[PDB]
Amino acid sequence: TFVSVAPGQTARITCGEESLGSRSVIWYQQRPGQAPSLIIYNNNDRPSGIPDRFSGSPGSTFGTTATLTITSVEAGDEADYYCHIWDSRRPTNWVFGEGTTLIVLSQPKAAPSVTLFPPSSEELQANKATLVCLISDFYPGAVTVAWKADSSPVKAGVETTTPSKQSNNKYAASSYLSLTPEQWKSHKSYSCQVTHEGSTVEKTVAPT
Amino acid sequence: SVLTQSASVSGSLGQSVTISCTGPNSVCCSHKSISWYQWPPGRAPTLIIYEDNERAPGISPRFSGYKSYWSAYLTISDLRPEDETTYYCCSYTHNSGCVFGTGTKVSVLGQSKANPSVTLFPPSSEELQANKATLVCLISDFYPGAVTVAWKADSSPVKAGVETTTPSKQSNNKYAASSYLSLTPEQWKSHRSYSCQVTHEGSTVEKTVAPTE
Amino acid sequence: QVHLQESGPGLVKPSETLSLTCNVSGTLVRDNYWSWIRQPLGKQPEWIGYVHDSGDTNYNPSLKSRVHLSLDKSKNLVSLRLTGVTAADSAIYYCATTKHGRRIYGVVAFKEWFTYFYMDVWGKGTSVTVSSASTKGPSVFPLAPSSGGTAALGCLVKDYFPEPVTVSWNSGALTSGVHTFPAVLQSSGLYSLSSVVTVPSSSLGTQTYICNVNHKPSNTKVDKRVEP
Amino acid sequence: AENLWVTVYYGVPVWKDAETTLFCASDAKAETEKHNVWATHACVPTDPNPQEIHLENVTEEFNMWKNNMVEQMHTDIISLWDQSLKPCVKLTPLCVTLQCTNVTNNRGELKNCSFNMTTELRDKKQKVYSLFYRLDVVQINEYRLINCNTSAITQACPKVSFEPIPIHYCAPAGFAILKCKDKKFNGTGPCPSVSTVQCTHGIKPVVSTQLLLNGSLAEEEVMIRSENITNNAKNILVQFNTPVQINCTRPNNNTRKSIRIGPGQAFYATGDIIGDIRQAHCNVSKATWNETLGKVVKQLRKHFGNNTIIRFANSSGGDLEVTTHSFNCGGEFFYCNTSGLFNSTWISNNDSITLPCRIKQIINMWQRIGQAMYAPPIQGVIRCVSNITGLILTRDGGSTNSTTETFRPGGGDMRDNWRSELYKYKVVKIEPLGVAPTRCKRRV
Amino acid sequence: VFLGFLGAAGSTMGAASMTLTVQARNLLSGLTVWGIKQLQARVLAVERYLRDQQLLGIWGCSGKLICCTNVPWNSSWSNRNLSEIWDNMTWLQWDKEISNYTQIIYGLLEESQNQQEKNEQDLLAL
Amino acid sequence: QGQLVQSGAELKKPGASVKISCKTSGYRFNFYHINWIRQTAGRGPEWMGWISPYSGDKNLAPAFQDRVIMTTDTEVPVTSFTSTGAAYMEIRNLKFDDTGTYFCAKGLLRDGSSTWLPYLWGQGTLLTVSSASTKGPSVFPLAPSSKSTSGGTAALGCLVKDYFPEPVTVSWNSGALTSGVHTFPAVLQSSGLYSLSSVVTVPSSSLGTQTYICNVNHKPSNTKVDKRVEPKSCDKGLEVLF
Ligand SMILES: *[C@@H]1O[C@H](CO)[C@@H](O[C@@H]2O[C@H](CO)[C@@H](O[C@@H]3O[C@H](CO[C@H]4O[C@H](CO[C@H]5O[C@H](CO)[C@@H](O)[C@H](O)[C@@H]5O)[C@@H](O)[C@H](O[C@H]5O[C@H](CO)[C@@H](O)[C@H](O)[C@@H]5O[C@H]5O[C@H](CO)[C@@H](O)[C@H](O)[C@@H]5O)[C@@H]4O)[C@@H](O)[C@H](O[C@H]4O[C@H](CO)[C@@H](O)[C@H](O)[C@@H]4O[C@H]4O[C@H](CO)[C@@H](O)[C@H](O)[C@@H]4O[C@H]4O[C@H](CO)[C@@H](O)[C@H](O)[C@@H]4O)[C@@H]3O)[C@H](O)[C@H]2NC(C)=O)[C@H](O)[C@H]1NC(C)=O
Ligand SMILES: *[C@@H]1O[C@H](CO)[C@@H](O[C@@H]2O[C@H](CO)[C@@H](O[C@@H]3O[C@H](CO[C@H]4O[C@H](CO[C@H]5O[C@H](CO)[C@@H](O)[C@H](O)[C@@H]5O)[C@@H](O)[C@H](O[C@H]5O[C@H](CO)[C@@H](O)[C@H](O)[C@@H]5O)[C@@H]4O)[C@@H](O)[C@H](O[C@H]4O[C@H](CO)[C@@H](O)[C@H](O)[C@@H]4O)[C@@H]3O)[C@H](O)[C@H]2NC(C)=O)[C@H](O)[C@H]1NC(C)=O
Ligand SMILES: *[C@@H]1O[C@H](CO)[C@@H](O[C@@H]2O[C@H](CO)[C@@H](O[C@@H]3O[C@H](CO[C@H]4O[C@H](CO)[C@@H](O)[C@H](O)[C@@H]4O)[C@@H](O)[C@H](O[C@H]4O[C@H](CO)[C@@H](O)[C@H](O)[C@@H]4O[C@H]4O[C@H](CO)[C@@H](O)[C@H](O)[C@@H]4O)[C@@H]3O)[C@H](O)[C@H]2NC(C)=O)[C@H](O)[C@H]1NC(C)=O
Ligand SMILES: *[C@@H]1O[C@H](CO)[C@@H](O[C@@H]2O[C@H](CO)[C@@H](O[C@@H]3O[C@H](CO[C@H]4O[C@H](CO)[C@@H](O)[C@H](O)[C@@H]4O)[C@@H](O)[C@H](O[C@H]4O[C@H](CO)[C@@H](O)[C@H](O)[C@@H]4O)[C@@H]3O)[C@H](O)[C@H]2NC(C)=O)[C@H](O)[C@H]1NC(C)=O
Ligand SMILES: *[C@@H]1O[C@H](CO)[C@@H](O[C@@H]2O[C@H](CO)[C@@H](O[C@@H]3O[C@H](CO)[C@@H](O)[C@H](O[C@H]4O[C@H](CO)[C@@H](O)[C@H](O)[C@@H]4O)[C@@H]3O)[C@H](O)[C@H]2NC(C)=O)[C@H](O)[C@H]1NC(C)=O
Ligand SMILES: COc1cnc(-n2cnc(C)n2)c2[nH]cc(C(=O)C(=O)N3CCN(C(=O)c4ccccc4)CC3)c12
Ligand SMILES: *[C@@H]1O[C@H](CO)[C@@H](O[C@@H]2O[C@H](CO)[C@@H](O)[C@H](O)[C@H]2NC(C)=O)[C@H](O)[C@H]1NC(C)=O
Ligand SMILES: *[C@@H]1O[C@H](CO)[C@@H](O[C@@H]2O[C@H](CO)[C@@H](O)[C@H](O)[C@H]2NC(C)=O)[C@H](O)[C@H]1NC(C)=O
Ligand SMILES: *[C@@H]1O[C@H](CO)[C@@H](O[C@@H]2O[C@H](CO)[C@@H](O)[C@H](O)[C@H]2NC(C)=O)[C@H](O)[C@H]1NC(C)=O
Ligand SMILES: *[C@@H]1O[C@H](CO)[C@@H](O[C@@H]2O[C@H](CO)[C@@H](O)[C@H](O)[C@H]2NC(C)=O)[C@H](O)[C@H]1NC(C)=O
Ligand SMILES: *[C@@H]1O[C@H](CO)[C@@H](O)[C@H](O)[C@H]1NC(C)=O
Ligand SMILES: *[C@@H]1O[C@H](CO)[C@@H](O)[C@H](O)[C@H]1NC(C)=O
Ligand SMILES: *[C@@H]1O[C@H](CO)[C@@H](O)[C@H](O)[C@H]1NC(C)=O
Ligand SMILES: *[C@@H]1O[C@H](CO)[C@@H](O)[C@H](O)[C@H]1NC(C)=O
Repeated sequence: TFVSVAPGQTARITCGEESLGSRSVIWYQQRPGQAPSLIIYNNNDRPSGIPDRFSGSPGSTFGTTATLTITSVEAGDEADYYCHIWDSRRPTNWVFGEGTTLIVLSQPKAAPSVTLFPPSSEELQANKATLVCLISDFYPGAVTVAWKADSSPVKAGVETTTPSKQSNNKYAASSYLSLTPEQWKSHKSYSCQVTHEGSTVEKTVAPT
Repeated sequence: SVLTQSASVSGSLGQSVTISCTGPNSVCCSHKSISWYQWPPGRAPTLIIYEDNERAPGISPRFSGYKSYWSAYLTISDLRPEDETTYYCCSYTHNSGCVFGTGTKVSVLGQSKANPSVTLFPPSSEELQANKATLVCLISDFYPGAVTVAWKADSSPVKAGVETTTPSKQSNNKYAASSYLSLTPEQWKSHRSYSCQVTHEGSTVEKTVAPTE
Repeated sequence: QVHLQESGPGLVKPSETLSLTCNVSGTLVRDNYWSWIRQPLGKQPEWIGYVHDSGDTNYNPSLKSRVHLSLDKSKNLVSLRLTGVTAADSAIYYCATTKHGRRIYGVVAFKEWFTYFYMDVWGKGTSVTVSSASTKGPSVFPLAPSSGGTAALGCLVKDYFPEPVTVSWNSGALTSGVHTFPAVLQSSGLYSLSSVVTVPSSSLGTQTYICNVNHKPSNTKVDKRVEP
Repeated sequence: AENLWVTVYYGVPVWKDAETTLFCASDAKAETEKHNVWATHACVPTDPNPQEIHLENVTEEFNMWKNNMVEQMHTDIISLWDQSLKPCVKLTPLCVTLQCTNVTNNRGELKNCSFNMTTELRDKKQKVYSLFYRLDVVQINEYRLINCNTSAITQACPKVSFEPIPIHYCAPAGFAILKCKDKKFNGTGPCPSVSTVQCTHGIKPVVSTQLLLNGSLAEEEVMIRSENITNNAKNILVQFNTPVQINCTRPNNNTRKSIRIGPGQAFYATGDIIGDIRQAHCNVSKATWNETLGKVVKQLRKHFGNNTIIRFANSSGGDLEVTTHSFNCGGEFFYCNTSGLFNSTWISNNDSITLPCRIKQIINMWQRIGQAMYAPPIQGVIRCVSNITGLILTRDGGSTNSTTETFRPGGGDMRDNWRSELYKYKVVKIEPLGVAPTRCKRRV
Repeated sequence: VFLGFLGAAGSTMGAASMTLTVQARNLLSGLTVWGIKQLQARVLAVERYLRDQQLLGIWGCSGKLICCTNVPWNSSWSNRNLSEIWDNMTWLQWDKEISNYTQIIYGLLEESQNQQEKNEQDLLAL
Repeated sequence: QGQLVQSGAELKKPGASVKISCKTSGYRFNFYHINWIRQTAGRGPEWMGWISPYSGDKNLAPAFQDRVIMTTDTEVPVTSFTSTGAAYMEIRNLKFDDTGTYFCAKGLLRDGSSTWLPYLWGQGTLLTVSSASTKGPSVFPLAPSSKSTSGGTAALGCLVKDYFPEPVTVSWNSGALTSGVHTFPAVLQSSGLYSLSSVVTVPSSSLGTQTYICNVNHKPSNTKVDKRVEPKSCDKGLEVLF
């Protein structure tokens, strides 16, 4: 479940089923690649360290779902939000409710900082060779790598990771091309063509 | 008392008798009511006549009253031996209280005689260890009520320690009395006998005890 | 402050027994409640059970007959056991303190209330992967610098299992410009990640830049010096 | 003259004790509309300016235990219920096997019963669920309604109300009602200050057990009344001078499912509960009840020796309606556990007290014959505020007497409910024909 | 003065004889359970009224409240006196003594009336 | 048609006060007045005043206008026509001419011209005003005598001597032998002490068939005496029968 909100506005998040009695909903926030943290306990009670911008629906309403309201949306709040339902009519829920990812808009485009690395001199002696193409600081995370042997693309041997953000608009993607020590000295140059939203950045490398 | 009755009045058995009850105009009898009562000395009175010529509940029709403009009268037809007592009259209205009279001693004549019964008692044994000595001379069943008691110390008039009560009416329409003689323990063992004389209409009765026996 | 750290094997064969440990630092393991949470990749967190002194310990109704918790007061740390593991138990197990609460709605006397819990101080978390494969030692290969006033420089870790691998630069003396990338699961069944650092072009010293690589499942610590 | 003559007199103040047919009176504001089960419309309005003549110099012997106004009201109320329930819906087809289950929550009590039911047509059935209290259902080896094996059941119309409104009992022409207006009177014996009235004061037909509610307050000291104190087989009616405060609530926002069970008939079932599953309760201030119980025991020592011990305990056993403080509160019938109010032991010399109450929807005629009623459920958290003006106490006939006496509550006979308000009234008939003698003779 | 209905119940018979029009003015007063309850009672009210009025009418006391008759007061009926009845006794206290001889006196009051009427018709014929 | 009972006889010194009660039973206490009349040696019977228990109206005589207070309690109903009540009287400034017997009387009628007239009286409470203290009596047994030799009768009794203020009653066998009792009044001596006598006439054939016990009670002194009269006489006229 995704709900995009413009920065500076107010955010809404729904989690859990509909209330059947008096509840005490516990809200959490999971930063991408980090550990979940406590946001609001007991429906609408914030501990020390959480600003008053976060407010949850009171557990005194019978029939409504747990709603998490976030005033003044910022790019830092872009993370996952899970809830823990404590219902007097329902048994104890040992599985958190399916979360909802907050999408901070107003982020048009980011330029990927690609970097190509040839195989090391210590690896060639091991009768192995592999090209490394690092891609970072790009938004949104949607890129497709296309290796080039001279002016001809390379089919098999291509290993590429999936984009993943790191607590910012920066995503991560790593492309690998498994070749042989005899394949490297064969062609004159190899390229790492990585397309972004509408651009195509390419870096080449030549043996010595 | 401001209300005057008859000091004494008499009447034979089976006849009637009238009692007067007069006084100043402030108490009798214009604009005043009259009531009669049978009040034996020492007992509880009995209402006879109320509201002038009206008898009280439970009163035999042998009584009758009449109030003039200056005095009221009470007529008791067919006299009874128990009627020989004192009668008082009251004057009252609807607002004021009562004002009794002087009283009337009614003596019903034509009754039978009654010789007195005298019994003298010597001092008891518990009294001789005190020590004192008292003679008890009781008189009863004598009519009318008028007797005199005289004591003697071994056929010698006594002029010290003599006392006698007044004749009192009994429940059987007769009178009773009593007399005592105060003597010292020395004269009880010095005299051969003591007597109690009781005079009644000339006939004098007497009883004698003997300390020597 | 309260610093919680988990440390376990990270790789357990199917139908065996998992043994984890939460090294506590900041408070006593007796004056607070403790709870463990696991989370599969791309799923929602699942509660496992809480543990406290005086025999206050409850298990998950779905994992009741397998889990066995304990608290080591003489060592000040939290333990965890899980017998008969399968492929569905592969998740990220956390260690967090628990503060209890009492939500009252009725008249109190008639037990018309319920006790709710919430974790406030989580831990860094440990990675546990369930598989019947053996652990392989990674092979580190240095990446030479190559290029405007700025230059790049990084290392490489190839063919290891399982995740993860901790990479540090200069033993932690370089936290500006480091961008460690996630690994890639090849067809052979071995992950491979990289790590680069943006340093100025005046790199020659020799400053002696070196990357520290550690792999807990294999106890492999390799130091490779990078030189142009 | 002296011989008196008989002279007839008309309109003499002479009366003798007798019994007649009494009627009612119900103010003018009692505009409540719809139609209450009793006094709405059906009763004669009350005189805006009632009249009460104090019979000076008159001393009369009353008797609350041999009064006929109690027997009339006791049976009049019974016939009033039979009259209001005659045209209401009959629930004979509701006696079907009930496949029940526990209520949705986390001592099960409420049961979610599903069953088949006849529709408007006489062919297809209807698989509709309900929610009956456990006291109204009984299993069989699935459940069944408790009355199906004893009595026929009829649902009370929802247009009527169970609220008691004041009803004044009046006597027709030629009769009169005497009111003993002395501040200390145990209901029996000669009355010092007596007065006459055509109608009694506002008496609300409240039917409660153990605890007397919304009644009349005693004057000066709390009054104690008993038919035979030396006989432990007779109840002891109590009356309070200062009323104790009691608050009852059913914290369950119920739902009314209108099921159609044929042509014209419509059964009102219980739907899903909105909110928490909370049981009904009644509160009594601990400060006030501590002073009232201590004020009644001071009057009990005037009948069982000055220096004695008095103990209070709950009911010994028997039926449910007597062992628990049962009554009505907004439509639902309660059955409150009274083990917290009679948990004391008095010798010769800070919030509230809550009671665990239960609710039944099927109630059987106290005549013991097989006619029961289904009380339609009420919607919303019900809340009633009532007074408690008296008690209905019993005494366990211990063989070791004159040691310590134990008092246990009770009830079961609503005649005592009417005796608590009809202790100061009795029926007499006026006979205006009286001869007397006087010196008056007519013509030739 | 004015005392109300039955106001002189405890007063003397002579004093209660003044309020004889007060207890007589309030002696008549002008299908569903509550509907037929009072209807059967108000029917018994006029029957109780016409029962005393019939006896009052046959005794020559039809339009009379305090009538005098020509029946000698037998001494066996508690021979009280004049100032002992009207000045120290209540009607409630008096009816208890004559309660035995109530139906006895009612038989003589009827013979005297039928005889007064028949003797009255003989005079007008002449 | 009831019964009025008064308090016991008390001895009060001149200058003090005395409270005489008057309990009623058998009639409505509020329907009749309560009159108080005394009778002394000087000036004869003297009515003092009455009081209406119903309203509380009092009417005192000019002679007792500023030294007598009358009070009545509330009526205690028993039946519809009878009840029980009590009336008191407080006379202050006692003198020597106030020695006599006091009576409380029930009213006659309720309405009319004789409503307060006294009709039903009590038994009377004797009041003695003197400075001498209460002295206990001295009961002495009397030896039987011969009343009739040919009739076979005798006479025995008890002797009460030296008793001050007089309220004295003499019974026999706890009120069993009341036939033939002849109690004579007392005598006023020169010292201030009275002394009466009692005697009962019984046949001579009764010796070991009846117990003679005279009960002399004197409440002012709070003493009761029970004497055993010896059936053996000493008269020479009665020994002829034994
Ligand atoms: C017969 O007799 C029996 C027994 O006497 C009686 O039974 C009683 O019934 C009543 C009502 O039926 C029942 O009341 C409930 O009490 C609940 C518990 O309240 C108590 O605890 C709290 C907190 O204590 C904790 O925290 C303290 C630190 O803050 C800590 O020190 C403690 O140790 C403990 O851990 C306490 O604050 C309460 O104090 C209240 O009472 C005082 C008088 O005694 C009063 O002076 C106080 O002001 C206070 O009243 C309120 O004050 C502010 C407003 O000024 C509110 O914000 C507070 O919340 C107080 O209510 C008590 O000591 C209580 O939670 C219940 O109220 C919640 O639940 C109902 C039903 O579900 C909801 O409708 C309410 O809206 C409310 O829901 C809010 O609170 C809960 C719990 O925090 C949250 O989970 C909800 O999300 C919601 O909070 C959010 O929404 C609200 C919406 O307005 C918003 O304002 C908030 O900011 C938030 O965003 C309910 O009041 C009582 O327990 C029960 N038993 C007893 C013994 O009394 C029967 O009723 C009697 N019957 C009859 C007929 O008479
Ligand atoms: C209930 O029962 C009770 C009791 O059974 C009954 O009360 C009795 O009522 C009857 C009448 O029905 C009363 O009988 C009458 O009493 C009249 C009152 O007497 C007058 O005189 C009193 C004395 O005054 C003198 O003394 C004072 C000093 O004390 C001095 O200053 C005066 O100048 C004067 O010298 C006086 O105190 C008394 O006052 C009372 O009454 C007035 C009202 O008038 C009241 O306001 C006062 O507060 C006070 O209570 C009164 O003035 C008496 O006059 C009357 O006699 C006349 O009437 C009869 C006819 O009834 C005529 O035949 C006669 O010729 C006179 O003209 C009559 O005797 C009786 O006394 C009451 N008490 C009893 C019986 O104990 C109630 O009525 C009953 N009530 C009911 C509803 O049933
Ligand atoms: C001892 O004596 C006390 C004092 O009288 C008595 O308290 C009374 O309790 C009863 C309930 O037990 C109360 O009756 C109900 O009161 C509620 C709330 O009243 C509010 O509204 C009125 C204005 O109407 C205000 O004056 C008052 O102050 C409150 O604010 C009402 O909501 C109830 O109405 C229903 O019932 C009536 C009669 O049955 C109907 O005429 C009415 O239409 C309602 O019925 C229907 O209403 C809806 C349709 O409009 C429908 O959806 C519903 O489902 C329902 O079918 C009712 O009047 C009473 O008010 C209390 N007394 C006082 C003075 O407030 C104790 O009960 C008594 N003890 C015992 C044991 O009897
Ligand atoms: C007493 O017992 C009765 C049973 O006899 C209960 O009545 C049942 O109540 C449950 C509520 O939990 C009902 O189940 C719900 O039905 C809803 C209606 O379904 C309609 O819509 C679907 C299309 O979506 C149609 O195909 C269908 O024909 C209906 O027209 C569903 O929408 C509900 O789904 C929700 O809950 C599930 C729970 O996992 C979620 O996963 C879903 O995403 C969704 O949010 C739900 O299935 C049931 O139908 C009722 N049955 C009857 C016969 O009434 C009473 O509630 C119970 N009362 C008490 C007090 O215990
Ligand atoms: C729904 O109902 C279930 C019932 O199964 C309920 O789970 C139960 O909770 C209670 C208390 O929350 C548990 O009882 C505990 O038992 C242990 C001994 O084994 C005690 O040591 C515990 O005492 C601690 O907790 C108390 C909670 O009030 C504290 O007051 C106390 O001081 C101690 O800190 C406690 O009594 C019971 O074991 C569980 N049952 C199961 C099967 O786990 C659940 O809480 C209910 N949920 C809701 C939302 O209503
Ligand atoms: C429940 O009572 C009936 C049920 N059902 C019927 N009928 C069904 N069909 C027919 C023709 N009658 C009834 N008839 C007369 C009835 C009664 O008066 C009657 O006994 N009480 C009504 C008054 N009361 C209560 O309020 C009450 C109070 C505290 C606890 C329990 C009940 C007592 C019992 C009657
Ligand atoms: C309500 O009626 C239906 C019939 O339409 C019942 O369903 C039958 O149940 C019996 C056993 O109880 C089975 O043998 C039948 O096969 C069922 N289907 C039929 C008869 O068509 C249902 O059980 C009833 N519900 C109750 C009794 O609660
Ligand atoms: C009991 O529940 C009903 C329905 O579940 C509540 O009725 C609602 O009342 C609110 C305002 O009070 C309205 O806005 C809703 O539209 C109503 N619901 C429906 C379906 O109409 C009722 O308020 C509840 N009562 C209590 C005391 O909580
Ligand atoms: C019963 O309920 C009444 C009213 O609901 C209570 O009276 C209230 O008392 C509080 C004090 O705690 C006051 O603040 C309110 O103003 C009162 N209400 C009214 C309408 O005056 C009463 O205290 C309750 N008693 C018990 C024993 O619960
Ligand atoms: C009424 O209340 C009393 C006491 O509150 C209840 O007695 C309890 O019974 C249970 C068994 O059901 C015991 O476990 C408790 O110990 C008892 N309490 C006490 C204080 O002894 C009683 O069950 C309740 N219900 C009835 C009908 O009496
Ligand atoms: C009865 O009263 C009359 C009044 O006229 C009176 O003459 C007569 O003596 C009274 N009789 C009795 C017995 O009191
Ligand atoms: C926890 O820390 C202690 C000391 O810091 C150490 O001895 C122990 O090995 C640690 N736990 C694990 C599981 O390594
Ligand atoms: C009261 O009961 C006792 C014993 O139960 C009995 O002896 C007596 O006759 C009854 N009636 C009373 C005391 O008036
Ligand atoms: C009066 O009553 C007596 C009854 O004692 C009766 O014998 C007598 O005949 C009655 N008088 C007349 C005239 O009938």
